[PDB]
Amino acid sequence: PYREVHGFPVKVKPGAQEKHIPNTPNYKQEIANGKNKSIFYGDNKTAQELLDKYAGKGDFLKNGRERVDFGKPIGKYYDRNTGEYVETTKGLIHYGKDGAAIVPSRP
Amino acid sequence: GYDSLIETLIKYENNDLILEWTSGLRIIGELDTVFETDNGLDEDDNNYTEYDAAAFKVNKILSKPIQNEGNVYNWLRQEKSSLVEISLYDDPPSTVLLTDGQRVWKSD
Repeated sequence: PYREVHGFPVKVKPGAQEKHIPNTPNYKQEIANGKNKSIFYGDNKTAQELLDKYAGKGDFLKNGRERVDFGKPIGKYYDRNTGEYVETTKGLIHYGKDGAAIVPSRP
Repeated sequence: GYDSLIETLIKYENNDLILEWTSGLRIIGELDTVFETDNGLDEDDNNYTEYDAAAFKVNKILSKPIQNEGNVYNWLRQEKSSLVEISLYDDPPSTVLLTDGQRVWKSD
């Protein structure tokens, strides 16, 4: 049973979430393309558990985009001013028809 | 690095900031976070665009635009949230000011 938030399913979109998970195909292709994605800790099951608890419980900034303070580290944000990573408790849930992804954001 | 607007918001992350628009919208608020995002289109779409955006917490609307054509004000005026997305990609502001009036970013 997947609940919905403003018409969007509370379910991980695997390919979108994997862009932030090291050693996945999609992450490795982002890095090969010259991107430095912020890193999401854990795997797609970690992401689904966070979505179950927090989707709809943050603050929307646009339709389909919700900021959540998760209250514990969820990953590391890529600081473009330094090229290094900073541990973060904040994420932006990006919702779509095919599911959602948690993008770790600047602390 | 960041584009000039996101760079400015991060530089003054500890400030109350005044954002102005050519439309006449003026708000005051604070930076909440910054995140990597895109414009929702398919990666094959020739209009697909990736960008950095700010989540900006609006503490007060200082001036309402006389028309309702900007996406930022159309979000704020529903009151479903006082957080709004700020970026150069979509409905950019024209100026960022400190509360002493100093202009720290202006659009090109």
